[PDB]
Amino acid sequence: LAIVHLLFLHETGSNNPTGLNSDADKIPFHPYYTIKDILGILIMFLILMTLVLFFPDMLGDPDNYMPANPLNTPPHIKPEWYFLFAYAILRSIPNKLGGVLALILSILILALMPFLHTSKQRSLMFRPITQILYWILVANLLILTWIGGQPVEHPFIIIGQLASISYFSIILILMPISGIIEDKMLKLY
Amino acid sequence: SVPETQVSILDNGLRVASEQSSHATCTVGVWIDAGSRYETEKNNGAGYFLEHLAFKGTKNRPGNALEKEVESIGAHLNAYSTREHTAYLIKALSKDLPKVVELLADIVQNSSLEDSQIEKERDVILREMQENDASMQNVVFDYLHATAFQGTPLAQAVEGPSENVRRLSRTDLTDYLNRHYKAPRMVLAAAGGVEHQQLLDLAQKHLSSVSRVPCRFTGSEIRHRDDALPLAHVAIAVEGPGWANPDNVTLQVANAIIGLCQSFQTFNISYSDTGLLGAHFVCDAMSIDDMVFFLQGQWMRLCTSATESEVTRGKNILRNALVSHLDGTTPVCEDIGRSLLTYGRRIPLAEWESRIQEVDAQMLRDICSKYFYDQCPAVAGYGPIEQLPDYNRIRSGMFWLRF
Ligand SMILES: CCCCCCCCCCCCCCCCCC(=O)OC[C@H](COP(=O)(O)OCCN)OC(=O)CCCCCCCCCCCCCCCCC
Ligand code: HEM
Repeated sequence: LAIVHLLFLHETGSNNPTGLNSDADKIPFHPYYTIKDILGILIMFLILMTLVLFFPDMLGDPDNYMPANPLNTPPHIKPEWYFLFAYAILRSIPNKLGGVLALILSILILALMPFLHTSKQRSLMFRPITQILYWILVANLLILTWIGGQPVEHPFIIIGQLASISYFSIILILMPISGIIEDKMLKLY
Repeated sequence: SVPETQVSILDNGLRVASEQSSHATCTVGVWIDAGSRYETEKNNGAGYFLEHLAFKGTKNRPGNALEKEVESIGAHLNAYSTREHTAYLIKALSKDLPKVVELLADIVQNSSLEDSQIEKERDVILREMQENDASMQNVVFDYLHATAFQGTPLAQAVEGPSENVRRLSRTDLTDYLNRHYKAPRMVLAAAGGVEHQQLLDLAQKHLSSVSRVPCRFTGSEIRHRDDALPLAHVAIAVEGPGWANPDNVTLQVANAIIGLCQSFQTFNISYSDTGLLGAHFVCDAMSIDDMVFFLQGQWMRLCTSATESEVTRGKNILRNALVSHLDGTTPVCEDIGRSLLTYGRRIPLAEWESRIQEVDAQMLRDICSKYFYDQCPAVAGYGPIEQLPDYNRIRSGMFWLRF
């Protein structure tokens, strides 16, 4: 699927942070973005080996070092941290089914994302209001990651419920309206 | 059996050189060590504009009456300017040898620059430059000189920028004339049916009045992209050795080995202890990169895998060449003037043949590895040059991972 991912991209070429047509300024990849990928590989290996050789259990759970007891239940059940945002959403919706669906949508909302683009500019380099909304989205994604960790009790629950409401409202509603407003400010709309 | 070139010297320092031959017509010229390299960016078109003004009349021969004289004997009058040398030459009959020399004397001294003419020649020069851009290979070689000799007087063109052309005055010209036209930097060269003693007496009679008084290559790239042009011209060069370095001969043999793009020409341009050694090709956009790859491979083959048969072929091509040239009177005089200006002496063809026959394959690949292998080139492109590779790919093509 990653090979198919690379194919569906070379047909169009990569994007640039300005979001403009970069056909006038393109360079080879071997000497310019290869040594850059090698440097990024080296930095990622530095972070991976300082995660392995120095703090090998800062991201895992201690209770996984006990054998599986079907009779004994743990006092607090978590998935690993990268599932937390989803975990929060699931816990937030009162209905079980609702939670499952919202959870799925949490990931799927992204797929839905290319149909929500209502701006005449591709990138957010020249779009400050949608930049603010994007960083608020990153902020409450971090909040949902924290909440998942917190146990079920006040006021963690309410935050979870709001944070999920704010997440879906920023992705679904606030960004296209903001893009319309930004197009109106540049005398385009 | 080729007759020797005999050189004499006047008090002025004007070396009068001549090489007699049976042909009854002669090419008498004056070679001056003055070009765009001696200009200081405030008079960047002084030599070119003086080269335009030099045939428009003198003090003794005012205006077109002067050229009426060179029509009267049926002689031909030519002049050219490079970055280092300026030449004023006349092709005439043998029996018209005195007056021609006298004519040349006026052209170098006693010349008259008319203010009226200055405006007319400014419009000529300006317009030509305004249309000179048309000649691509000239644009590409000027771009190659500029990007290879950035910050030096060797980057600036012979014609100069339109700016200076418009902003030039008689006095400035007078200066360039009075500064770079010294007698010790001048050679009176004659080829063909001339006697050396008669030419020496004529140089003593006229022309005896002429007054007696860090080059760097930067591996770089200039890319002039204009996609509306049908063809692309690309020149790639490295630093040359200079005039006085004998391995030039060996490098010439290397060029004779090279001799995919519609047009592929190799050059060894030499200036005073510097130069540009490389290749210029003119091609369709969709071929450019492949050409470059091809070309670089040949250079590395000459650095690594030169055989005796191609060296023998290059030696034969060089011999024939130098001897094919140096045939007509002009070509010869021209060689006498450049030889006295650059080497200080006329190198005979027997010495050239000795320096050619001492070249073998081992010293050719040694000298080619000295000048081509792992060197930073200067690249100048003009036209649809998007597929022309950038500097890392060309620089990586300047060596092989297998040696
Ligand atoms: C904004 C008012 C005007 C500010 C003017 C500042 C001075 C500008 C002129 C001097 C230059 C200063 C530096 C300029 C940097 C670039 C320009 C800039 O930063 O502009 C201000 C910025 C963007 O402004 P713009 O998009 O043009 O319009 C503002 C719309 N409010 O907007 C901002 O900087 C403010 C953004 C505030 C965002 C606050 C978000 C709070 C909510 C976060 C929620 C996170 C999740 C919480 C939990 C959710 C779940 C429960
Ligand atoms: C399995 C893990 C993945 C791999 C190995 C992968 C691989 C790559 C590679 C090699 C590129 C080209 C280099 C680059 O632009 O960073 C790329 C670009 C891209 N990928 Fe992925 N990818 C992965 C996951 C994803 C996911 C989950 C998404 C969807 C959210 C995605 C969407 C994109 C997009 C949109 C680009 C274009 C970048 C741009 O032009 O801005 N990829 N990916």
